Amino acid sequence: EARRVLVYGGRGALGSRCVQAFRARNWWVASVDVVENEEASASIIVKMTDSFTEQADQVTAEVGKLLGEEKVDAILCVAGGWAGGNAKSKSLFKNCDLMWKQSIWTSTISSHLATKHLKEGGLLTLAGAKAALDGTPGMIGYGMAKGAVHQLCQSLAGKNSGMPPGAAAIAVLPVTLDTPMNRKSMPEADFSSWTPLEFLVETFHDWITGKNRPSSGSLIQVVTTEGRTELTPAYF
Amino acid sequence: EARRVLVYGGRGALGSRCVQAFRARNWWVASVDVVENEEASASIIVKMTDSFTEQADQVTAEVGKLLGEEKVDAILCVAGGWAGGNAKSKSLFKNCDLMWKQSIWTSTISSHLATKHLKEGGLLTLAGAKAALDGTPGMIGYGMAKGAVHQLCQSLAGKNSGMPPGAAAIAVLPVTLDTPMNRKSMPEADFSSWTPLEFLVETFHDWITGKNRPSSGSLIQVVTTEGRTELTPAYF
Ligand SMILES: NC(=O)c1ccc[n+]([C@@H]2O[C@H](COP(=O)([O-])OP(=O)(O)OC[C@H]3O[C@@H](n4cnc5c(N)ncnc54)[C@H](O)[C@@H]3O)[C@@H](O)[C@H]2O)c1
Ligand SMILES: NC(=O)c1ccc[n+]([C@@H]2O[C@H](COP(=O)([O-])OP(=O)(O)OC[C@H]3O[C@@H](n4cnc5c(N)ncnc54)[C@H](O)[C@@H]3O)[C@@H](O)[C@H]2O)c1
Repeated sequence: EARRVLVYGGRGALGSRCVQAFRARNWWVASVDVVENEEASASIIVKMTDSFTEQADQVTAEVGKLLGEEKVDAILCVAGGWAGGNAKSKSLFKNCDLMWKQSIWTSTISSHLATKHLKEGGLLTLAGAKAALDGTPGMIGYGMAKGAVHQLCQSLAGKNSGMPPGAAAIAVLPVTLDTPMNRKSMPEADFSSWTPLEFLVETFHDWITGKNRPSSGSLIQVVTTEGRTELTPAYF
Repeated sequence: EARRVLVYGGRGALGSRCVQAFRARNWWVASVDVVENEEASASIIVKMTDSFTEQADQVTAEVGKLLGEEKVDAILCVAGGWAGGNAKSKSLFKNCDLMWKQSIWTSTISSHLATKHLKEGGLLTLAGAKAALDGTPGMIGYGMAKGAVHQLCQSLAGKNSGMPPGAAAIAVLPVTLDTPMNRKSMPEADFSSWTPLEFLVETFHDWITGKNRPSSGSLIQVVTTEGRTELTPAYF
């Protein structure tokens, strides 16, 4: 069963496709991002601040007054983006900071809103990266950000983490998504190895409506070889 | 060979024992912390800021003008501390923020100063936690902070990460250290399972002076059962 989904990163490439797709099925969808999703049922704009508790408390408070005593079926934390760099690079502190606001702050706020507003049996999805299961020398801030999302996935499947009875926390782990910005960025890239966003919107639909939902704490790899996308469990 | 060690967290429980101990051997020791270590050969005070690039750039710049074209034998990032909490807790955003400034920001700055100022063959130590190799439900910010240090350890052992030829990046992974603050905190705890700080100061001495140094990217567990401390490799 579904009807109430919260998308954290509602105005990103993947996030707006999810907001379009569940709104198409007439579901109540709220968007959480730094810009309004006028297409969502409700947007929450995240405050641009260097303080994490300020950003955190403003979203937790905005979401609490929007939902009151109403639980949602899913929270999809699709928030993220990318930046490279090895430890010697001059863009290292800039890029690390982007990566952590984008992946660590959003995943952490999403995990607190799920213990408060997820339904029993509800779903929470986190965004990982397959590359971060091994070291990432040329993506230090990215690899670190994403490894912390994988370890957090495990904590939330642990006993007494805050999570509702029956609720699952799954970490999705792509390699590269198909996005217009990626296509003009890696113009010689073999787009056939890029995952369509639509496949993940279908996967998210199924996991929400009970069909083939992974176990809590699962790390799912999303790999597309020659236009076909497989799903492969990974262990922390 | 040793003579120049940089201790990041020079004024913490472990860090000041390291600064005392190598200064005892007449080594040049610099301290990096939020308070001066008048006992160190040189202290750098870290700026209290919510901006990471500001804190980062002020330490990188202070250390660069203190060393000029001089490399150091080791960088010991012992910076850290602890706070608990599951995802539903009201102290969650407070504690996550502490954990990330303390473990993620310091480990990340230390990894950039090592690519710039570590000698070929030099050592870099990072502080992990054994608990963060599995999920940590009642220590969400801690487990995440420490998992990112373990993944960063792996990236730095990867090819072309910035790290000097022959240099190693090892992640030390305790359970509980023996500290006066821990003893009055867990007064019924069996202190016999707590690692003496002195054992790690001896271990750090050996790894710096070539004796039994682990391979780069290694995760070492530090476990003390009944006053005896063993060292056990772990794999990411
Ligand atoms: N090639 C890839 O796109 C690729 C590769 C590996 C992993 N993934 C991961 O999949 C996820 C989605 O991919 P995507 O292409 O849609 O990324 P995206 O950049 O297109 O969408 C991310 C959206 O989330 C928002 N998000 C970032 N900070 C936020 C904040 N502080 N508050 C609220 N929302 C915030 C951003 O503003 C952005 O609109 C990301 O986590 C990404 O890291 C993608
Ligand atoms: N029970 C334990 O003490 C225990 C358990 C598990 C892991 N470890 C880990 O071992 C390491 C050392 O243990 P400890 O007892 O000496 O911790 P500690 O608190 O006694 O010492 C940490 C010092 O590093 C500093 N550090 C934190 N933020 C800093 C910053 N922004 N700039 C510069 N330095 C900063 C702190 O000010 C503090 O003085 C820590 O990383 C800790 O997480 C310890």
